[PDB]
Amino acid sequence: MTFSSTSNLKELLRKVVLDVELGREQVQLLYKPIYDSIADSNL
Amino acid sequence: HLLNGSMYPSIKNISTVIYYDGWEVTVGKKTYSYKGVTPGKGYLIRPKR
Amino acid sequence: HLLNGSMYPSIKNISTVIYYDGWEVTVGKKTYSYKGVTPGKGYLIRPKR
Amino acid sequence: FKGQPTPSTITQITRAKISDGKSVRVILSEGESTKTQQFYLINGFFGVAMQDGEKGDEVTLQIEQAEYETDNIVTSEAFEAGKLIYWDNTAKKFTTTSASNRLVGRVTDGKDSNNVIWFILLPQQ
Amino acid sequence: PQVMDAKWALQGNCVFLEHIEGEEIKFGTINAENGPVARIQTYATGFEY
Repeated sequence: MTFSSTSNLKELLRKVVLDVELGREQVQLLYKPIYDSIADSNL
Repeated sequence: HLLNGSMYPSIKNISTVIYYDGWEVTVGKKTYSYKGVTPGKGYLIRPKR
Repeated sequence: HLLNGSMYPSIKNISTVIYYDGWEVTVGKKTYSYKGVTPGKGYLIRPKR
Repeated sequence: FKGQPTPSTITQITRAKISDGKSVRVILSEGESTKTQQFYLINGFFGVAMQDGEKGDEVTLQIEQAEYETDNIVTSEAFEAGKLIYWDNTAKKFTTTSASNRLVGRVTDGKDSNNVIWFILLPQQ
Repeated sequence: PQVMDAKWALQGNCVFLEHIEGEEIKFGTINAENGPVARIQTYATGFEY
């Protein structure tokens, strides 16, 4: 009795996820040391 | 060594090097060979990611 | 010694060196000479295997 | 052995038999494809392709020459027990017309209601 | 398993385009990033003496 018969029936076969690093890079505020900030809602 | 009195520094962050030479066996009439690293060529590898 | 700044280092993994110069002897009208190492030549030897 | 201290010579002890020969691997061309547990004539070998190949992959044709339950018959032809059974690769179906079709076995159980026939598989002649 | 299933994750996309006062804002989007797929084979060898 081949294992290939049970290949398609993924429900019967145990499922394990291939652990891997997924995501996207975190962006950062590079400018800040250069610029001097002035904050005022009325500009 | 200081070629022409030019102190070259040691490379770092290379924790280890490995040497995978070829492997071979003539089982029966047919010859089966696991290719090794070619002479000269090399591979700088990031580990276990 | 340092040569134009080229600090060549000593070569290691050489346990011992030998100078097998020849050995000559004259027997009568014939001279028999065990030729030594020819000048300007050298041989690296893996010991006793 | 490389870098061994002394020369040596090796002698090969030949033996012809290399595998049981129950199962042969074949490589699938463009027009060929396989499903698990089904009969296929590939590269002149007939038998049960024990896996799914689609194309380009190498697949296991199992040729133990045992009794097999196969159906897939041309139901117009009546398969009596004991008849010689041929594979028509143009239709990819069993038959008993022979002609240019390949011979593949001999029928044990005749065509029942479900078009299910048990047949012994002949060698790869 | 014979084949190990892939991971999945979701991300969004937006750009902050320059906004004229009369501009109609442009919406973002989402997308799915799926991991890779790994499978394990069988190797075997023997003798008959």
